[PDB]
Amino acid sequence: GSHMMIIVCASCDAKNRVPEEKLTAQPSCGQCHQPLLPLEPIELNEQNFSNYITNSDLPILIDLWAEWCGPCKMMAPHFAQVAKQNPRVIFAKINTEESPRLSQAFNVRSIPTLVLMNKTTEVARMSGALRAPELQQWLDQQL
Ligand SMILES: [Zn+2]
Ligand SMILES: [Zn+2]
Repeated sequence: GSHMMIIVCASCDAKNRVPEEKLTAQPSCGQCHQPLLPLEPIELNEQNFSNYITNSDLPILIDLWAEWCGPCKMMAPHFAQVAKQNPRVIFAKINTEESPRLSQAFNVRSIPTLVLMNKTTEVARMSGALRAPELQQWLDQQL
């Protein structure tokens, strides 16, 4: 076998079977041709979340945020920078106002809250803004 890894497309929901050795090449979805591994934060919402989290093989670090949240805006560039540094981790964002049932299901209090998921299980979480080096260190400690 080709060490197939299930990479979900957040845009059309397709469960792409991607050879492990091809992940570094950042391929596009076989159905809709959107990027599968942009090394940028992807948008999850109530209409793509369950399919994405349930079927993904790679860990997913989720930033629960809102547009009016100052600490979220402080964190956003650091979250995007760390996303570029971890090609085998999906970085995702959930807007708590757009997706209130997801925010409630994650038991969010203050934002930003980051939740690390792996194969449907919550591995770890943290809250509050962090700079990129500290965020990378936290991620490495959990994985
Ligand atoms: Zn392998
Ligand atoms: Zn697609």
